[PDB]
Amino acid sequence: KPLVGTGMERAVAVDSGVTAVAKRGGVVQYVDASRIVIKVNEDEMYPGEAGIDIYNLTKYTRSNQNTCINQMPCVSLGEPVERGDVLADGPSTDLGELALGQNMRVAFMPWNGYNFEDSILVSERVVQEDRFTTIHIQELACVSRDTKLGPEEITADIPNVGEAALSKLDESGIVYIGAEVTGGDILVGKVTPKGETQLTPEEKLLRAIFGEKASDVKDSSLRVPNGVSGTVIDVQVFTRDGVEKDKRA
Amino acid sequence: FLKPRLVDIEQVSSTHAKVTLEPLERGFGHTLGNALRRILLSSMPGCAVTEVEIDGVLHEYSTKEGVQEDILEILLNLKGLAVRVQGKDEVILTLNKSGIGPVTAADITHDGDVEIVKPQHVICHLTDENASISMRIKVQRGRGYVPASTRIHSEEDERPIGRLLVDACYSPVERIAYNVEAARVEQRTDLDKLVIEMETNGTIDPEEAIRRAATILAEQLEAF
Amino acid sequence: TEFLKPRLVDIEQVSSTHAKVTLEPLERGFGHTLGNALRRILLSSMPGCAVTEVEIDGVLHEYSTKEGVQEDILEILLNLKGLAVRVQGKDEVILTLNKSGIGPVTAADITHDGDVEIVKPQHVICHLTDENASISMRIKVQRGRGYVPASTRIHLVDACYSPVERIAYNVEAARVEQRTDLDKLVIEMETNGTIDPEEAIRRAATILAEQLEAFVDLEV
Amino acid sequence: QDVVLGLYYMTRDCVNAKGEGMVLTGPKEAERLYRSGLASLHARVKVRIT
Amino acid sequence: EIKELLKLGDLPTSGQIRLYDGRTGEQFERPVTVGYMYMLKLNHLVDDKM
Amino acid sequence: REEAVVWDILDEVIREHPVLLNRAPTLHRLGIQAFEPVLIEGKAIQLHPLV
Repeated sequence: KPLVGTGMERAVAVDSGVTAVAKRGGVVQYVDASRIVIKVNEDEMYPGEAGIDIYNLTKYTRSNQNTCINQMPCVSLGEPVERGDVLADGPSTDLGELALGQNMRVAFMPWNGYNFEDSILVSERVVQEDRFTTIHIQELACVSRDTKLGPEEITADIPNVGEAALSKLDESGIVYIGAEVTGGDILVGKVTPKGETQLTPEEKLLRAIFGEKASDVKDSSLRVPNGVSGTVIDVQVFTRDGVEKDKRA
Repeated sequence: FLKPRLVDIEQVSSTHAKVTLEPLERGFGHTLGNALRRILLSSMPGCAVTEVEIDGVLHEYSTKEGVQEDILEILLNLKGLAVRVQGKDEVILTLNKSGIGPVTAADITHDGDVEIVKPQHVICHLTDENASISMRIKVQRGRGYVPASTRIHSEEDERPIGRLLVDACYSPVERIAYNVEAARVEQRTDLDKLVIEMETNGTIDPEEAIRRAATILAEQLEAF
Repeated sequence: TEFLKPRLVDIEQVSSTHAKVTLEPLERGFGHTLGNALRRILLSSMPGCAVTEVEIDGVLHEYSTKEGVQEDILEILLNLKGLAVRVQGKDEVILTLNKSGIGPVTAADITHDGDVEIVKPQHVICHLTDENASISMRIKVQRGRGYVPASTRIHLVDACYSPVERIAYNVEAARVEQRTDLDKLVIEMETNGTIDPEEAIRRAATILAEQLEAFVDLEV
Repeated sequence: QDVVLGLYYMTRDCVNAKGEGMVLTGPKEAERLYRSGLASLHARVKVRIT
Repeated sequence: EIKELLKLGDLPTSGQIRLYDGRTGEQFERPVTVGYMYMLKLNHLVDDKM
Repeated sequence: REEAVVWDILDEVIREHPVLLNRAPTLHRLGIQAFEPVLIEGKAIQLHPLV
């Protein structure tokens, strides 16, 4: 929350749709991290269809900037709620106000030139408390195309990968929901046909000695971009209408 | 050259206390007090939760039906669960509960070396009549700050995808403040006192702390 | 949960009186506590003997001019401070400056006592001008566990006891294998010649260890 | 910037400060006078230099 | 108003207090301003920029 | 694989090998300056204050 405010932040928090605002006043029947169910007062209530106002909260999902947008309930079980009151906080909003960051203890003084120009010198207490930590949500895609050499397979059978590589994938070639990955990990196995490598003499000798069959298939599999690491919160499979959906899908 | 020794160790709250060192020579109250501040805040034994495996959960970013806390917030709440052991360097606690109401730190399954210093400490709430959360809360012991990130180098089949690593909080110490007040033993020219007022989660006794602190301090002098 | 200990890898010492020693690898944050603690101890409290007071044979005052000496008396006092005096079991000793002539008075021109040892016969006390130039006097030293200024003798010469003429510590990053960031702590120190720097460190931290003997256990 | 504020604060003189008027053998015991808290960083003082 | 609220706080009017270097433990000369400043993390984050 | 042994080899190839550092508005020739690389844990470049 801002410790030093203005009094506008409340208005920004509410007017912007990031929060979840009560349609009608009443008592809270149910509070889940998923949803919030409110029992309406009669004076605000329409005669027909009785009612309760059910609010389905947005859960962890990809924002436009590749940040995370997630709503949290600010109310508890069986609480009075006025009409036009905040039922849930959006990202960067606290208790119905706008918190775009965090307030902290700050001291103005040169410290060993580590603050030199505009530079900022921050205690380990902050990085430990995980307060300035941020959750990014990235959307990666794997495209199965059609090449004149043949169609591309999403199959989990990938030329030249260890059992450790094919472990995080199911039988169908897609990564399990929830598996934490890093750079180099294969999210989706994809292989495209390229036949007749047309190798050279020494390579042919090598193959003659080691008796390896050079595959007619090339590895196009979508892998996590180098250096970035996180957890898988969802997977979607779009299929051309009429093509047989694989096992995973 | 009179060597110092401690004196009354006054417990105020389960949280913090003021310890004291009586026989201090010229300027040595600072020479000691600051070094001791340093070693106290930094290097200390502590036991914090590391790996948590919950009921139906693949990852910390989902929600469990029947509890208003997101898995992320629950893990964060667990990181702040203070415990203490005796004869084990890792102990795996068992948490079970159901029914509508708060799930506190006392709802776990007590073990031989388990001591819950804050039984009222909140894990997460329970919003529905029949909903039940079971978790194996793996709590080990160590030093300093080990983030969940640096934890995977070793790896070696961490495959139980339901296992969520959290950052290591290990440390008893919250705040250390030393004061040097002139202390007059009944007869001497001039001497000072070291009042070391520390702050803890209650998982370490003051004398234990200050002792192992001084211990490591001298242990670095081993050069000669 | 086992702990890291170093031992000094390099002692790089210029001449005799001066020494610069490197110590590593340390734990993160330990370089500054070691360095600072040892620095405060080395500086503010050390055993040593120097000149507390000197009677002036010529005059009674610090502000005056001697016959045969262009040095103001305070300048001579300065030189007196820089005299290296290491005394034996004799707790207090007094010497005499006896010499006169056209030549500069050195520290070898002082009288020789039994328990007295001067480290520098070269040390310049005062110059003598032409002819006779009446000079000689008696110098009274003392003992101290710290550094005691001139005004601090309340009820005049600054008493410089601690052998250390300077102490500095550079804490820079140290690398060990798979251990990311460590402390490489470099102590540099100067002495007045009485005790060599190397053992001066040893006794200095022996003081600390003694201060700590009332607490620890185990490793021993 | 920071550095010059450092050197400026270093060599400057106030009217009255710890160690005012006294005298020292050289820069070594001057620094030693300062770090021990006996003498103030800025005080008018005669010292021998080479 | 701010100083008046600082009085209610038990904290000085100057907004500055005594601070000590966590390294040497010795006091910093002069008072320094300490307070609570609301701060934002913009997303320029370096593991993007690199 | 970033095996443990490669970091030392990198410390070998880095030693006497300078690198060129440059900023966005290059005007005078000092806009580019050569430095001796020092291996640092982080994603940020560290540049001497006097420069």
